[PDB]
Amino acid sequence: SQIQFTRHASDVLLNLNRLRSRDILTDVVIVVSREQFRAHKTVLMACSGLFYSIFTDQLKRNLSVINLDPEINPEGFNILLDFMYTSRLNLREGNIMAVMATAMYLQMEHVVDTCRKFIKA
Amino acid sequence: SDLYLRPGGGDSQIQFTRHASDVLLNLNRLRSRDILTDVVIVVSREQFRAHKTVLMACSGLFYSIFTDQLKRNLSVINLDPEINPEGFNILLDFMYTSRLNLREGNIMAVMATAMYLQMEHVVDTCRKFIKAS
Amino acid sequence: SQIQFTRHASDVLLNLNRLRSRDILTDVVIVVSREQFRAHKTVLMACSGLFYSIFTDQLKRNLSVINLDPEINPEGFNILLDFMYTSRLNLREGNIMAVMATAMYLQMEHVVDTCRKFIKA
Amino acid sequence: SDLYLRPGGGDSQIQFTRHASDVLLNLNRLRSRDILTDVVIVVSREQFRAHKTVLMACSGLFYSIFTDQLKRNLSVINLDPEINPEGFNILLDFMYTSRLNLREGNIMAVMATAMYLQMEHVVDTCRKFIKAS
Amino acid sequence: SQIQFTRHASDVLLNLNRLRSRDILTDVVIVVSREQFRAHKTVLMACSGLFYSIFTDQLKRNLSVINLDPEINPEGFNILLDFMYTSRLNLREGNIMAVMATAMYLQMEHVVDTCRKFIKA
Amino acid sequence: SDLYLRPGGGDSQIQFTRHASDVLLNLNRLRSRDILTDVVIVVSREQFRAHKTVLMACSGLFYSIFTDQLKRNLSVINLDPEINPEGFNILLDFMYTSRLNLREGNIMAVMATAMYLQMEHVVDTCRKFIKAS
Amino acid sequence: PYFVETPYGFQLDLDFVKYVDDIQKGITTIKEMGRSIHEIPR
Amino acid sequence: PYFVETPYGFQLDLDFVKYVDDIQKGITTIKEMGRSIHEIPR
Amino acid sequence: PYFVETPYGFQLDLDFVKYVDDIQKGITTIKEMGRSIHEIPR
Amino acid sequence: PFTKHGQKECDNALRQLETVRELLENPVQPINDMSYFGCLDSVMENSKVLGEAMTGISQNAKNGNLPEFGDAIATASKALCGFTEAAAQAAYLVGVSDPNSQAGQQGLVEPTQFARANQAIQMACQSLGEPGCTQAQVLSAATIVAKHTSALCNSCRLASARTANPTAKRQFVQSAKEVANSTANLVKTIKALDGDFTEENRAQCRAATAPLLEAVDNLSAFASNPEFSSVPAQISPEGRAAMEPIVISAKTMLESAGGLIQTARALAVNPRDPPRWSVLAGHSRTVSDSIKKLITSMRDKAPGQL
Amino acid sequence: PFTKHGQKECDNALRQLETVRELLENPVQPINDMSYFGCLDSVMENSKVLGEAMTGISQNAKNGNLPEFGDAIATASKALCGFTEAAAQAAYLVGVSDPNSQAGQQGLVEPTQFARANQAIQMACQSLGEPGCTQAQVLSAATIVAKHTSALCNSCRLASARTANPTAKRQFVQSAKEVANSTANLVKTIKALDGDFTEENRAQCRAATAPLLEAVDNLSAFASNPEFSSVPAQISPEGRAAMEPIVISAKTMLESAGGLIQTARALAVNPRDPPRWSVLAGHSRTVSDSIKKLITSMRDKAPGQL
Amino acid sequence: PFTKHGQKECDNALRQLETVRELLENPVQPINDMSYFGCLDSVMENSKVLGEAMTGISQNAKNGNLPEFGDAIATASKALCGFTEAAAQAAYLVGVSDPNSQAGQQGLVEPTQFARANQAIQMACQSLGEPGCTQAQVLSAATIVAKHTSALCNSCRLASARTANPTAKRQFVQSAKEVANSTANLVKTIKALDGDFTEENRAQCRAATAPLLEAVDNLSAFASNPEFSSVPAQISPEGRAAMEPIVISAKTMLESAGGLIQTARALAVNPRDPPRWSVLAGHSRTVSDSIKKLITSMRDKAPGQL
Repeated sequence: SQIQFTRHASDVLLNLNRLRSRDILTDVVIVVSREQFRAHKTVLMACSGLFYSIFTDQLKRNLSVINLDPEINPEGFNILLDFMYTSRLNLREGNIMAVMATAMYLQMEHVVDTCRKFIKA
Repeated sequence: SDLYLRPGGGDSQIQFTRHASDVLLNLNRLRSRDILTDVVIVVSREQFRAHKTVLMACSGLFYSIFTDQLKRNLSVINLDPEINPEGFNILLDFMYTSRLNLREGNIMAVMATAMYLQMEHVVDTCRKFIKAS
Repeated sequence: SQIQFTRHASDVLLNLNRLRSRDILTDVVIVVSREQFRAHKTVLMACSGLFYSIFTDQLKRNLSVINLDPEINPEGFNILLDFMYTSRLNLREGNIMAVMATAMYLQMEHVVDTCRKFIKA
Repeated sequence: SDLYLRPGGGDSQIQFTRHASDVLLNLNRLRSRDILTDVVIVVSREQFRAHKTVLMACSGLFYSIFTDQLKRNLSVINLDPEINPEGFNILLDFMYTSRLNLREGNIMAVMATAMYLQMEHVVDTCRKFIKAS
Repeated sequence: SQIQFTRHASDVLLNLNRLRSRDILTDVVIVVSREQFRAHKTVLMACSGLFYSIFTDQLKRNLSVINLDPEINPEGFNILLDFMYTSRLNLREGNIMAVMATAMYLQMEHVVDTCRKFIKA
Repeated sequence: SDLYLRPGGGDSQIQFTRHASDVLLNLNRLRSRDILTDVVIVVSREQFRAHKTVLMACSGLFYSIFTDQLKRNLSVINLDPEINPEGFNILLDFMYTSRLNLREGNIMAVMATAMYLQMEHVVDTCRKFIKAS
Repeated sequence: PYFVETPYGFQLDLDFVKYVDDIQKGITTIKEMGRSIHEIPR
Repeated sequence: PYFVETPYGFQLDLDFVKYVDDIQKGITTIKEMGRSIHEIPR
Repeated sequence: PYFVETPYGFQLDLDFVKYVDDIQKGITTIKEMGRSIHEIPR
Repeated sequence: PFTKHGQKECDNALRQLETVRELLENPVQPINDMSYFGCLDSVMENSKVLGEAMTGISQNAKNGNLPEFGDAIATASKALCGFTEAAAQAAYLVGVSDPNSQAGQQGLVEPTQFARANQAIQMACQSLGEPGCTQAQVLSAATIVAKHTSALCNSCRLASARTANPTAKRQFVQSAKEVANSTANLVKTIKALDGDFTEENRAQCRAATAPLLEAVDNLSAFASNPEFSSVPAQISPEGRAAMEPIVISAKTMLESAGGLIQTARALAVNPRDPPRWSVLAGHSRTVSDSIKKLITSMRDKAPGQL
Repeated sequence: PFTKHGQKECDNALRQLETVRELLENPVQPINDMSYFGCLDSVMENSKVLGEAMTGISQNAKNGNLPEFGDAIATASKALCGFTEAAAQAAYLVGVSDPNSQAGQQGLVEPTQFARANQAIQMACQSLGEPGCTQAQVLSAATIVAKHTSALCNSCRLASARTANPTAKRQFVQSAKEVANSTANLVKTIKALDGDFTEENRAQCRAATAPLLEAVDNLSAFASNPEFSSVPAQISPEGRAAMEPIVISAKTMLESAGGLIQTARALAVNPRDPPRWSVLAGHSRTVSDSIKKLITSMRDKAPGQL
Repeated sequence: PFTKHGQKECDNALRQLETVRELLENPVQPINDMSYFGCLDSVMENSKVLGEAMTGISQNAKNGNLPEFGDAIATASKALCGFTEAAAQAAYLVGVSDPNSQAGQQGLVEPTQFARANQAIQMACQSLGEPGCTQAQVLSAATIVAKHTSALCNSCRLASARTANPTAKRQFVQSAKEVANSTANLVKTIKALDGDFTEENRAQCRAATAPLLEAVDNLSAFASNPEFSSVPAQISPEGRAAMEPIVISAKTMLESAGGLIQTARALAVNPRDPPRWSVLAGHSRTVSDSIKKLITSMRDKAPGQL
């Protein structure tokens, strides 16, 4: 017999969010502009194709601080980082463009297409 | 006259339902390719490489091991010798796949290792199986 | 003045029964058939003339196990052993003969005569 | 015709009232003849042989001494030097005879040794005597 | 700014009375007749001009026992000692003369004049 | 005839209101003249002679120090090095004079030393000052 | 020794009273004032 | 999930029920059953 | 400072209030604002 | 005389609250195998259950419907039990997490389920051959104890899978097969001796219970050995100070909810009592405040966060 | 205004329950000199007394008869006090029985009976020569303190029979004879000074109290010395874990029985209250359950049995 | 529906009693900076206040006047809180006074007032630039947090005056001047941006909050360092035995007074209830007895007297 724990996948992500909220084993600091963002490399690579290419690079796998491009909006990246740990993408009547632009910078094409669908209506 | 082009007002939240499953699947792909595996779990001369964050998200024991400061940055973790290697192997595969393979033979080592790793939900599932067969 | 504690004798026997029920300082095992019976040698000698003759024998005073005759009924001996510690002799419409026979085997003549009186009525 | 010969039916329990007194008297005869005396109690260079089971059935202290595993199989038990030998002698004779001999002179050592041996019923009796004389 | 704690002076005397009632750091025993009186030298010198002259004497500053004159009334001195620690002078229709006489022996002239005022009425 | 001369009957108690102030003033005169000063308080190489009984009557710390038996008959008491000498000086003068001199500069060391000496009433007064300026 | 009736049908739980009785003894009882066991000579 | 009405106007304090809700999430919610992130090859 | 009367004759036990009074002092009281003891010169 | 068959729910629920209260008095070994995050999930889920239970207690006792009142009383009881179990488990983890604390291993066996299973066959020995319980009754006398012998083999099996010594693991498997094969010899006694049972084979049916009882006695004697005895952990002074805010809020939750159910009992008998509804309102706030302080303390005191 | 002279039994009984509760908070030295088996006998006998008391509480408060209600309240109080004393004594014996525990010797003297006896003569010194308590009253002023001086010699005598140091035993006998012979000198003061007491010999009657008071002060000062100070035992972690089931069941018994007497107080004032009888029924079950768990725990946890 | 706006005083007062009860569970570090004699003065003065409060509770709830009832309930609450604080402080001093005890230093900072002040600016960051809280509201959004930034400099200043390390004292003064000068740069943002605020200078008003928030985050991170962490004292077994009589009497005072206020709540809703007045009379005696035993224990157990 093979038992399927349907709620297991959501519990792991929630516990991973508990570890980030408590700075437990956060192994990287994503610096955008002047704001600090600590997270787990494994979660960043699983969600963002950009961060996957960064930490798969052997010369950049053991980096403690990652400084993004200055044009990246900090609040837009924060909504994406919160989406990686909570499966919730919060879009406002203003930040929707900053979230859409930062999503394609992080190579998260499915989040980009979702913002393309929402900007239509 | 003129007209304004705005995507409405207020707030909105998009719920990606299968996002949690995609993260766990991608994390399992990283383990199968040995990508950023930060710890190796030795169970009776049998090694198991995985991610510390995933072990703490599923096992209450590994949470206690890596929240310990003098054991947080440990490369190797040797479990007790009374832990069955395949019993821990079934649980580790369950952590990354949400699949618990139980038979009438391995359920002894699975539940015994489940309560050792402090996985109450798995222990209650194994107890339900035994109380039904 | 000499104060007479009337309830003292019953309290000692009750406490001696508490020690047997908890296997506290039980220094002999009376094996009848295939059943084990642990008790105190001092209580056995005080009540049974047979056990008195056994443990007064210098070559049998320090025996840990005492195997009775196979013809002795285990349930009949149990009622006698319980009587030694509780002053209560339980007789049924069946075991009365096994208690009477085991009593005279243990050389407890007063218990034998009591069973002789009860079998009359 | 025929007829059946049975001693009735049901159950019955015979209560030997003076059985407890006969056991204590026989136990005292064993002590006077030094039969299976398994311990000797030394009270200020004065020895007293008795039965461990009887000491535990009467004294809460001797119960604590022989229920102690590393003191259970002890041949000699040396009490505290502040214990009066005759005060303990009156109590030991009381354990086997249910007789407590109290005078206006020895009642000091009797009650003091009674509470040392943890015999609350004897302590309350001595306190009743003093509160009456 | 200079803050005036009005209740401070009464709290120090009350605490000094707590120390005397508990024999805490009582450094002298004032023996009158056959009665013992333990107190603090600093409180005795502050209130009594006699005790001030005694402990200011270099050859009598480190004396543990001070034996007063036998003619001094012990109960009269007790009322004065209690007054030093409680600011309360208890006068009866009898002990008023013993308090007045012991006060002038202790060189407490203000307490003497108070007794002179009370004996008038 | 005759007549009797008695100062009435019953009891009477005379309350010297300013007696407590006169005792504290006389005690302060003894300290200024170094009369029976039984202890010297060192605060960062700065000495302060006073009376032990007065220190215990005002400071809960000095009460704990001299009620300690192995520290009761101590001639010198060295406070912690983090204690400001003038902050303790303002408090010591307050113990003998009931005067607390507070400014916007010294109130830091006064309240910090007040809670070190366990003087809750002084701490609450300094907290009232800061919550008003 | 198990339950007693209060007003309005409620009870007082005396199960501890019966629990002590089961410990003290545990159907007809018969008394015998005669000597029960042999007497040991001095 | 905050207060419920009992007879005579009194309340039952359910502030802990709302305190748990603020932890679980914290206006329109939109579901998306499509894949959220890129899939990693084996 | 000992007992106060509630409806239906019951009391409120204030023996602790009187117990504190016995500690603070313990019949006519007389005040004297004059100096009590000698003043020590500097 | 009424509401008598609705009070039992209140009486039994309070007893269950008295029992879980025993977990909070001195945690020295874990209550279960819950992760610390699992304790947060358990506390938050039981709070969702307790909320619906309290609303059911008030609305039922307001206007009859005593069966639903008994369900809400039992629901509130089990929800508070889950509160205490997760709070005691979390409080233990916070205590041992201190670097100056010790660990307390749990016993390899529980000498309580084996004691009740021993009485299941001890009191059944004389209950099948004395003037009290005669023949015929084999459907009940055998099944009520066969469930315990099968649970004996299950509990003894998992007990071997946790011990490190193969000497014990071999003995546990041996002792489990002794109770099993002795019952297997009793299967033949149940196969026959149905109607033809006038001492036709009852001498052999008891002959199969003799190795069934002496092997259970042998297994129970082995359950009280070294290593199997549980060891309490040594919580450091700082570990005791960190776990108490979770323990105190959990103790206050039980004592406040017990008075709520006690007040709900009086209001279930007669709801027309404004003072009693005021006391329930007062207990409902102290219950909610205790839960909020309990969840907040468990969140702040994670063994990882400072 | 009624039932006022029946409430005092309830008020005083609860205070006695608050006092014995102090024994269970931290047993570190024995409450008395009871054998462990004597604790079983005391608990079982007090349960027989408490049962009859509770039935008397309900049946009295049902229909007046307040004097019998006060007797049942006082009887239930003293029965619960015997429960707590035997439970605390047994809990201590279980704690020290652990091989990794320590022993705690009790004080050779009790500096409380000597303190009350000191005030019996201290407050009697000025009460025989001041404008408040005059002459004549010698039947009461002498007998109420002579009982304490005789009890002083009795307590000081048995205190010598327990100390090992003959230096103290000689001093106890000496101090006991000082209080006795000083009172013997006061016997002559009572022999005379009956009617001819206008300062005819009162100067010598007080002259006999001066060595009577200073010898009592000398005896009280010697009671607070080394060795005489009690030492608490060091209960091991396993010893603390074994004694708690007896302590917890004893704490629950007192807190549940206190609410029963408190509910019985309200029902004694007015029995027509079905909700109040329901609360009493709920407390009666928690009381019975606590006693059953207490007796069962004391039986299983004998210092001899495993 | 009535008495709803008078129950809040009873509900909030009991919560305050539950909070001070947390001080008595395990004193290991002092509650405040009170002298032992100051604890006697505080207990005796609060007893004078509690007496007048209880008389006000009864006489108000007797005949309406619910506003005065709420004042007496709140007065009795704060008086009992002063009882517990002085009792816990005295109990600690008695414990550490034992020659075989240890000392427990209190934390140099309190990481709770800085946490609430952090949320005063954290929740105010997005509350000044999102579709929820717009412009205009600068009188409230600035003053409610400026009081906390000024209290931040006050708390950080006195925290430096207690540390021995000048490295921390220099950093505390530096961190206090960082929050001050960053707010000083915000003074210019309040000087302007009043009516001409259509993004005319709001980009610079937030530019002054950026060093105001990151310096507060820097100060809060430094508050959780070594030395600053409080250390619990090690109370000896004899020290624990001496402090418990003060702790037990303090625990009994709170639990008895809580039931008094709880009974006073029911009598405030409806005073015509003789059984309820009897329960209040019973709690009033247990309260008075607990206070008398508390004051007597604190007087006898002075750290100086034997």
